[PDB]
Amino acid sequence: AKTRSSRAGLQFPVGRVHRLLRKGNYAERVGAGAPVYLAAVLEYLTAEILELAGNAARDNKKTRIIPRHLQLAVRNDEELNKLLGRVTIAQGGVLPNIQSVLLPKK
Amino acid sequence: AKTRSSRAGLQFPVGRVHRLLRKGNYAERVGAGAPVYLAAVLEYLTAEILELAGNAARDNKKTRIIPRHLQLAVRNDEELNKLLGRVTIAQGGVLPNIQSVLLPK
Amino acid sequence: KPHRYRPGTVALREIRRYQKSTELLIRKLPFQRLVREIAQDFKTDLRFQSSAVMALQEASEAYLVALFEDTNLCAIHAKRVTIMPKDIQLARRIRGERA
Amino acid sequence: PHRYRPGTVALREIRRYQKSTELLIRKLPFQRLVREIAQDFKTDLRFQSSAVMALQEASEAYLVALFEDTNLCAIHAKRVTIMPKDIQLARRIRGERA
Amino acid sequence: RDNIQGITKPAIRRLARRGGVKRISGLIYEETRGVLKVFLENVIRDAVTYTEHAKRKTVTAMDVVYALKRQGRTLYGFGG
Amino acid sequence: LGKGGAKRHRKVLRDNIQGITKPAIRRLARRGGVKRISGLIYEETRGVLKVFLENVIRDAVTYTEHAKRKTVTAMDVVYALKRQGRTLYGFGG
Amino acid sequence: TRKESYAIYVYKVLKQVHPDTGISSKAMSIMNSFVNDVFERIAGEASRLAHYNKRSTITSREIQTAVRLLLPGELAKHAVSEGTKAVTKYTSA
Amino acid sequence: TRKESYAIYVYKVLKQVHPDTGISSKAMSIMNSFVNDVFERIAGEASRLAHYNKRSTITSREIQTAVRLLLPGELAKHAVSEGTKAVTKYTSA
DNA sequence: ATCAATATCCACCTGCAGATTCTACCAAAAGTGTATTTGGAAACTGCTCCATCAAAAGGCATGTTCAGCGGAATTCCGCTGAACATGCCTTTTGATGGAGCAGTTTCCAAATACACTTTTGGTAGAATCTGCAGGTGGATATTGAT
DNA sequence: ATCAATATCCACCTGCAGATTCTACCAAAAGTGTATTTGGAAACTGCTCCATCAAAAGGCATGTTCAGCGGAATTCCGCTGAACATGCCTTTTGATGGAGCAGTTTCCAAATACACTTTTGGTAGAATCTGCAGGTGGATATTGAT
Ligand SMILES: [Mn+2]
Ligand SMILES: [Mn+2]
Ligand SMILES: [Mn+2]
Ligand SMILES: [Mn+2]
Ligand SMILES: [Mn+2]
Ligand SMILES: [Mn+2]
Ligand SMILES: [Mn+2]
Ligand SMILES: [Mn+2]
Ligand SMILES: [Mn+2]
Ligand SMILES: [Mn+2]
Repeated sequence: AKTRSSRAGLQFPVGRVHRLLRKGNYAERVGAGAPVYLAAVLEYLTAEILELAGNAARDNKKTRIIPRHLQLAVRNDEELNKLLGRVTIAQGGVLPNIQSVLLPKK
Repeated sequence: AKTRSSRAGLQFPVGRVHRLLRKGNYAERVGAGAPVYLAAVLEYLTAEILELAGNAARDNKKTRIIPRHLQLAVRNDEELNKLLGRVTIAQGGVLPNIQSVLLPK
Repeated sequence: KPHRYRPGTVALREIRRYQKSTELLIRKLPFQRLVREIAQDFKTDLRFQSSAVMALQEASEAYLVALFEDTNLCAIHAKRVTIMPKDIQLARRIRGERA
Repeated sequence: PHRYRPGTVALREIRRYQKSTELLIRKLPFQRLVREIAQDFKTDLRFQSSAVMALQEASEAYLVALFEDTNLCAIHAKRVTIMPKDIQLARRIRGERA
Repeated sequence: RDNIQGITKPAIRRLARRGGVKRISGLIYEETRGVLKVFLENVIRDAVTYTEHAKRKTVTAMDVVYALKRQGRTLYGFGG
Repeated sequence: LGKGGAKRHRKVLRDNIQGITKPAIRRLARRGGVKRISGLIYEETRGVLKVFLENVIRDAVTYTEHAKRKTVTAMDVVYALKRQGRTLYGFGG
Repeated sequence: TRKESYAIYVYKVLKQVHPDTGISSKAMSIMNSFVNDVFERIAGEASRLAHYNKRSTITSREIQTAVRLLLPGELAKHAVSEGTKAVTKYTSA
Repeated sequence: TRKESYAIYVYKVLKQVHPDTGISSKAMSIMNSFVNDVFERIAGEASRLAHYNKRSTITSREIQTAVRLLLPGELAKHAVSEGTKAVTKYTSA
């Protein structure tokens, strides 16, 4: 007896991802590798956000990641910001940004 | 022998709509009422746009509806316009419209 | 001789200030009434989960803040720094919310 | 000789092209552009002719609608002449560039 | 007061501030209340339809979250 | 015959964006209700259009490759457009 | 090899509303897209509606909420009546 | 009362990246949102890929094309690698 | 450009709300065996797309002339920001009934699953049909010119 | 203001492809009629958590005051694009042939869908644990006037 997640070398739920697929009405049948592949990709994307979110946590002298750190991580990254282009991260604020023309004479 | 659309007093094909719901994996099962209802909605909206389009055709003194009539129909009706706000009708053109500031004295 | 900060200086201060934080900006209760009121026009005798009303506030403020960013670019485009009703209108027009 | 004043033929053209549905870009040139771009993603590819047509219908409706927005932008700045900063602003708010 | 009026110039100005706005025309305030109203009427109309369909009497965060998704305004961190 | 070569060559495609001409760009603007056009608008439209086509074509070809086909079909384009939120009626989709 | 479309139906409906009016193939193609598009939007909304409610069946009840979620007010009101009517009539068979 | 979530896994993964780092209640909720959203988009895109090709099965081939249509440039390439790795590994076991 | 008035930043301590870890249940995933089905391979086909070729005219490019647009600059009224004194009300606990959202068991109507009789929608098509595309021009405006 | 140069719309008429009418083949579909499985409403009651009145209380909304400077109007003129005319390139059109590809048909097996019983990974509530919100205030820093 071995978790499909371990045979694939993943932390993510290969088995539940497989069940979420059957139940979601995406297709009649779901091939063997599909849940593995998808689990693998979901883990990858999570590791990416947490990594950037993490660094964002450090940079603010804190050790635990709050929503704001997720926001800074996503909106500062060209690619993630595009993937989450029409998604609102609750309690994330906005990136500091003042239109230079608004700055006082200098 | 009686088509399932005829007892629903509809022109759209209830059987067909019923199979498409199946073939599409929208749900494990499809109740008997669902395709009757959806086919009535499709028939309705198509009658609605054919009405508006036929009028646009008749205004251009044309007998057969072409794409520009469908476009005139949709864009002149708030609702259909919103229903199809992210849709492009091929060969439809745009509504004749010029911003006031660009006009002469 | 009192001390007066020049017009606009306190304004830029509030900007850096609020762009640093993530806390809501509409008083929670006043917001609760507006939401209850609106829902009422759709279905009477309605109850809302707490998070439900919270979700709406997060959504509402994210929406408005972003519209202000767009509204500001429209003002700047017209060579101004004051945002006006027409800037909001041009933004919503181009986004597809109007028509 | 005769000379219409600047803006007159322009307005005539607007009325002319808003009254029709003909594609406004030459076919062949458009087509080469499609195969060129497509060849850069995958080599040896043929196209159903309707495929090119669909791309041209989608491209022109997109550009025409983008010109409408751009136009509102120029008019917003009290101009009647559209400019790159007007196209740039329209795409920024549409969320294409930003 | 109409409740919408409960959305004060100071709150609005604050939102505008996070939006990077520096100056603000006096009419902006009303214009903003109308815009907000229209926004909430849209989401809530959809949220309620979900409640109503669920033969329920309470509007859950999930109804809101679904309405927002439905409106292309996907929200994270309240379920879903 | 199925020997040394690649089975004849069609001329190399280059600089085709320049085919979208100033006159064509003005015609589209006219339909968009534009009365006056700055000289710099032409190159800007070409670049915008190039980004537009790359995006759609990139998706279309992705469906094409997926079907293990060598011909980009109208359905491929139609799905590509739907995908980008630019649904097109009149080509099978 | 054989493909389908709502063409014959769209034609039946065209004659009821404009008996002396016809339709070009292009215009009919567009009409065929419209039906398929609306069909998908409605079925899709119904599908997720059912999922949210842990229902495994899509009933006319789900189609109805979908129609309400999807269509603009006045259109929703009429479509819902034509649909409630059709089903009711159907049942009396 | 039993209510599923990806929280534990998110947390395992977090540790693999930032061993000496934690995460607020809300932030973890957001992460769960994320995984569901992305799951849906990929599944759904995969779902229509299979339908466009008149295929009744969703294999990793579909998940792969889906990831390509959905993820921005570099994000897609990396995701695809990871995806392929695990399937390869999973078969070698 | 120096004070001088003020706001934002940053150091240290400490206790609790909120995060992390531990503690046994059990829904769900994994393991084995039988049954059902999908979709690549091989082999022949047939529509479709590619690439010419030839003729010719529609439309692109270029150069000239100048109308009028947009932006620089100066002016000046009044709208909005900063400041401040007054008090209304939103916010924080938090404790208390009960409308309601759910968890559990029962089970009829409603929805499969499958074999069969029967109709209808799609396709080819020769026939005929017939809406309307494409090309010319004076009557009716409306300038642009003088 | 009078007069010539002109674009567009609507009528003129036959030229033919695109739409409509049978003629009929004819299967993939839909309808009909059993045997059969089951999703979900219905009655039922627990553990949520939603509405709410108490209500002290200071954080925050508000009304007024004073003038800073921003927006909007006006005046002006360089020079950029609009209009147009000339030359002629290349797109458009239409008929033609060749091949590579797509699509249909038959088949063998690898792969997936059950069906059922055995094994824990994941969840919830409780017990253990700690990161950072907060309070205080001189230090650092930026702003504004004489
Ligand atoms: Mn190339
Ligand atoms: Mn001017
Ligand atoms: Mn009760
Ligand atoms: Mn028939
Ligand atoms: Mn004509
Ligand atoms: Mn059941
Ligand atoms: Mn100024
Ligand atoms: Mn030349
Ligand atoms: Mn265990
Ligand atoms: Mn602190």
